[PDB]
Amino acid sequence: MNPPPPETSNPNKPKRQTNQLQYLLRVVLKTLWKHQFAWPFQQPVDAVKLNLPDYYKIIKTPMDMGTIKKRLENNYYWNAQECIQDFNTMFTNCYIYNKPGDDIVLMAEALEKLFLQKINELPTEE
Amino acid sequence: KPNIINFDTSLPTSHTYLGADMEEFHGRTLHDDDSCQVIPVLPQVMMILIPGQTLPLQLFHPQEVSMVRNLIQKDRTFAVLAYSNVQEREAQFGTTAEIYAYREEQDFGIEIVKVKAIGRQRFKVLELRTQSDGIQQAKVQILPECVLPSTMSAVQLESLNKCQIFPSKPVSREDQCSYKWWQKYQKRKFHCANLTSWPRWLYSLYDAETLMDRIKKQLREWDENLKDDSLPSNPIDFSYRVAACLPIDDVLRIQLLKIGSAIQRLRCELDIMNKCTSLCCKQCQETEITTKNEIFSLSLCGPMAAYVNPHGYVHETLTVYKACNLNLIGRPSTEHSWFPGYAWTVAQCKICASHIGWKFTATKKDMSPQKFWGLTRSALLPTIP
Amino acid sequence: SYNYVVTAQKPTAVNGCVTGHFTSAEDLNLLIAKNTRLEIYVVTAEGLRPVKEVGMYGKIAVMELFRPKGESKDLLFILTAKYNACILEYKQSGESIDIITRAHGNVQDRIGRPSETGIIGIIDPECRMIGLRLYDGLFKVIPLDRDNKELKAFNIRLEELHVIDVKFLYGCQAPTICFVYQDPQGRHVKTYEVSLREKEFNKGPWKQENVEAEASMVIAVPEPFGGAIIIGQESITYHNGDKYLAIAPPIIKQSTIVCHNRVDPNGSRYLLGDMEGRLFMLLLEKEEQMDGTVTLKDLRVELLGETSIAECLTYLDNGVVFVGSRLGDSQLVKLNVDSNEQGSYVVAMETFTNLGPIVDMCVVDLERQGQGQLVTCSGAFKEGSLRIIRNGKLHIRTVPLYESPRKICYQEVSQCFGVLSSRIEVQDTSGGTTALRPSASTQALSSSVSSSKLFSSSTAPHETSFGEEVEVHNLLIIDQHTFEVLHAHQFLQNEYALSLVSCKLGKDPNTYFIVGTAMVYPEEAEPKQGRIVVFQYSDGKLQTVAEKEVKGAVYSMVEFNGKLLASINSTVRLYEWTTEKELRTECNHYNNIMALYLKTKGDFILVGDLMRSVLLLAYKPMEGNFEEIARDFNPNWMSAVEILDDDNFLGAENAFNLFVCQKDSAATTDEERQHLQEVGLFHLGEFVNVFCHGSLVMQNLGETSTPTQGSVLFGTVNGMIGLVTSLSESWYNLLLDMQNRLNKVIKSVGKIEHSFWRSFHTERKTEPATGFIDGDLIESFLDISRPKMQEVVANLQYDDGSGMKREATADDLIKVVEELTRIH
Ligand SMILES: Cc1sc2c(c1C)[C@H](c1ccc(Cl)cc1)N[C@@H](CC(=O)NCCCCCCCCC(=O)N[C@@H](C)C(=O)N[C@H]1CCC(=O)NC1=O)c1nnc(C)n1-2
Ligand SMILES: [Zn+2]
Repeated sequence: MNPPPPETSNPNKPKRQTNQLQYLLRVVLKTLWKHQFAWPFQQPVDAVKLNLPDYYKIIKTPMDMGTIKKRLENNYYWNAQECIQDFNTMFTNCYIYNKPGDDIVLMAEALEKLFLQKINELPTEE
Repeated sequence: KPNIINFDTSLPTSHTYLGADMEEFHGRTLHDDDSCQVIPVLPQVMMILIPGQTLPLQLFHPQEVSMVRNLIQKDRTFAVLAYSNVQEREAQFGTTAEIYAYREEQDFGIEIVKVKAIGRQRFKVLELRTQSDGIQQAKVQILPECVLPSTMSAVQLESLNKCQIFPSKPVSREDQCSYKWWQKYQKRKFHCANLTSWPRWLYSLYDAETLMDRIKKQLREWDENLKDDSLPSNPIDFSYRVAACLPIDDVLRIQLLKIGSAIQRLRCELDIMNKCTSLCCKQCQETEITTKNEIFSLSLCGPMAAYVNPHGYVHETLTVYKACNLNLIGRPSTEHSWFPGYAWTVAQCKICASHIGWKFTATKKDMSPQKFWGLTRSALLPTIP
Repeated sequence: SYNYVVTAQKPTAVNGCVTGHFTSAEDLNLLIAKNTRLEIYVVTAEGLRPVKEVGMYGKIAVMELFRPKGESKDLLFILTAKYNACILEYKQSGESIDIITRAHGNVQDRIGRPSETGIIGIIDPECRMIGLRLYDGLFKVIPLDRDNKELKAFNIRLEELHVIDVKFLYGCQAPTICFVYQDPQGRHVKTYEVSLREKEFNKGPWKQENVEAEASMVIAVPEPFGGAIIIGQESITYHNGDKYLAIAPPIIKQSTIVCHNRVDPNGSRYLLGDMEGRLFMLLLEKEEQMDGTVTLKDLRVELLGETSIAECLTYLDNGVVFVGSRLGDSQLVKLNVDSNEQGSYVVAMETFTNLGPIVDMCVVDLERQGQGQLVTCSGAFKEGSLRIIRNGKLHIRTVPLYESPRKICYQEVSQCFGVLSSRIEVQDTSGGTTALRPSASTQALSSSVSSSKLFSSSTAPHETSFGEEVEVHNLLIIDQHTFEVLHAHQFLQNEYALSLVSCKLGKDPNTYFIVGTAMVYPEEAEPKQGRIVVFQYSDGKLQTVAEKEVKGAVYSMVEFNGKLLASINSTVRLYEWTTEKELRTECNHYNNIMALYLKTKGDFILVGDLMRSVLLLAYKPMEGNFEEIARDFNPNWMSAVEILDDDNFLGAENAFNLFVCQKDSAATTDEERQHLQEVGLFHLGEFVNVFCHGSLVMQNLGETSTPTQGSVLFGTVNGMIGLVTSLSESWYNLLLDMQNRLNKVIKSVGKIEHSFWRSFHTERKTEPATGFIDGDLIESFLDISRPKMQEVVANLQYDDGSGMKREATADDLIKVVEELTRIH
């Protein structure tokens, strides 16, 4: 119940600032941020006020685009796959908790399609 | 009930949120009375369309988009089944809906169709067949709508025919202009009641104009700000408009749809209006939200109308000044706003945590309605003892 | 179901009357229209001599006399309610009299809504066309030539859609009309010029002017003066283009003038009649301007006296005036130069009986023989009375009441009648207790007043003003021998009496009068209070036994096997008469309609409303509750309903129609068994008010094996009384064939087809008649010649065996028709 998302700027873990990481920091992140739908997925879900006393039970790891942008700006990620996986779990931890057809679920799916078309053009290996 | 509304009550009629460059049509088609026709029915729709009422739609499934595209060319009309007899596809009556707006988008490679349609003639469901494509083409018989002459048109004396044209009604709505005028109107119109076995007030109880006047009186008593301008003058359109705005359950709406006479519909609406008390949460069944006195109209289509969410789901929203036992969840948003100029949070029953409706708060400081609520029809239970 | 409908009394009300030279060039005739009957008289010094009476297949709406150039006598133009038009001529060949149709046609529009001020028909003074106004926004013109034998007409569009009255003007070189219409700015008078070549309106001779807001009548003054006279609520005005004259006499302010007639051929004098029986004279004064031209100097009105409430007026000759009335008896009056002791210039000469309107009736046997008698509630206002009809022709005895009778019932033990009456009183000064004239309720032997206090805190807003009219309802006890009012009981203020019944309830050996009322207030629309009162009449004094206050209006009450069945608002309730002489509710049934009509036979209850919603209920004895058996909801206007048999029901519908519903209990599914099937349609032509079981013939003997079963009598607004009886299939088929072959030799006046006349008609749909046999057409079979009989009965087969009696001889059908004629 109410654990903070993965800590920003893991000091022990080494970091490389690659062009793929900068693409993630700007074109993916900002475009996802400025969306009419990405307004719930941008602050750590608060189940106490939204009053959903079980999410943290069904959800093992909580996270949001806010904390992931913070982790992207403060040196955290050694590579990109970590960040893509983190966003994928951010999608999954909603499809699994809510039921098919609902509204949050129908919103995310749109975000996930946007994300996929965005990241299929990630930079060549550098 | 502030003191004035400075909001253009003609704005929540065009549905600006849906789009702007709508492809409009003009051709109006009514087939006939008492014939049998086969017409497609849109799935996923759970509502009863009263004639004259508008219906916005957003469609995503390929079959619905394809059949709407085909229907645009042929006749531009489909069927909206009542679907109210239980919920297991039991249908007896329905309403014909005609499309007058159409546009298509591309989105993420998925075709999206936005359609605004209006209600039309009623029918009865005779036989229903299901097609492999998905469209449940059905055989229906168009119910006839009939007007009746005056009750005295048969017993009236010929010498008093020249006295059947009354002077213009006074415009200063007040005593000695309403009471006296209506008394003289009753005395002069039903003078030939002495030639029959029934009194004058009995015949006035079946007079269309008197019934419309009483309904207008009660509507203005609920909505003081509402003026006698938007309401139609024809009995049929007036009856349909009144029916399409009463916060009632589904059975009463079905029974009003079954009626084929304007006078009978007006009398039934008067009875229902005299009976309505308040509304309660559907799931909790006891939590009371708001009363009929708080119902007010921000649109020229009445206090109640149908809008479409950003995802395709259609909600019938009732505008009220205040709401109780509601908790708001989320941050005020100003996109796909149904009332241009306001923002919408999401409201949910404070007990069962079920969605009742939204709270629309004004952005500009100089707007007389600063906060008004919206309540979904299929989330409230009419609390009539 | 097969039914036979015949008339016993022809309609007596008068809706039109004209004068002229119809029968001969040197004879003065009076023509009177009575719904479907037309009567022709010759005016003599002694009085009126009947000459000819004919029947038409329709209700006469327009009747005018005109003389086209080249004719030696007037022609008659007639238009019926179904828009059948004709031109008729009178021919006398030796001693035989016939009426020839010189032109006929149906002037109807396939699309259009009927106008609000009714049907208007006018004729050009020079006989050049006929102007009709049937629908709003159109004016129909029929050229009057010798070749227009089909009465072909064309329509001219009118930009004014609220025409009140319209007339043709005298002295115009081209056909000119003058009319009054209403627009949002008020009422104006215009004028047009009708062109028969280009078929359109031209600019009129005068200029549009403003008139009084209550102007309703237009009178076309003859040639010497010219112009038109407009009569309003408080003023009379004369327009002649440039000349103008207006007077506002105070005499004509009390009541609205509704009819007029011209006395002098030059327009010097006119007769005016209002809605209260007053008769006025309007005089036109002439002056000469030493140029040979005569101009109108002034106008003046004078009160002549009082007559019956007039529908039409006609000055005959020598000061004799015919007064045609719909609510009372017609009259012949005499105008004297001098006045009597009361200043009245009118003197009654003759009176003609009128039974209409009939609002209630009952069948009794006063002489205790096998022959019944019919007692009806007739007339209205000061012309109301009681009429006793015997089958002795019919012998009618009149008992004037000077009130409006509403209900009537008979109590054999007390040897008296119970009548619900109503009189109009005006609110003068302190209180509204001023009576217009002495009435039966006021002039009674004994009297009593309701002293109930059940509703003392009732609404009663006291919104009363000076001169306001209030209705007072009374219960009158009338002796059955002398027909004198023995007792008059007055109900509470603002109380309306609706129903009356006489019956015995429970184990009580006494007979009671039971009345159901309703408290009515001007500001409320639907009553919320009511009362049921039990009266006992003994020793010559009326006494109240018990009273029960209900929460609605008691529209109907029926005795139900020793119990009282009452209709309160939209609820049917059953009561019991306990040993404490009270009423105790047993069961209630809640419907969705107002139970205006309540009939009972055995254990079945028929419930109906004003919108033709028929509901059938049954009583469950072991359970003590009601159940619904069948229903039939079809929107229309219904006037009355009756129970013919255990499964057949008869009702009167809108547009003067009759219908019969049937219940089929042999249906397989419960849905087919729960619906009523229409099995009879018929266009009667009259507005039925009341149905009742009974007969006027010596049915006590009853002979043996009557061809007809049952007997039902009904009374109409026009004073017509008819009879309905049931038939068998064989007789129905034979009579249908007889009607079909009879409508090929009878010459109808106006050449109207019988099937069109009897077709079930309404403004939505028209359907041919079914299940009804027209008894008048069958009875007309005896009045034709023997060769016509032989032609009619040619190749008809009937009867039991013997090769269907070969071909039916005319004598067989003669005997059959004579047997049928004995039922009334
Ligand atoms: C801060 C966070 S984090 C977060 C949510 C939040 C508020 C959410 C959550 C739920 C729903 C939304 Cl939409 C957003 C966020 N719920 C949780 C799960 C949860 O408690 N579910 C319970 C749903 C209760 C009723 C919800 C339907 C209401 C329909 C609705 O209002 N639909 C919109 C499109 C609509 O009708 N608009 C109208 C308004 C009038 C107008 O003018 N225009 C329109 O079209 C959630 N799941 N994962 C995450 C991330 N969250
Ligand atoms: Zn709840």
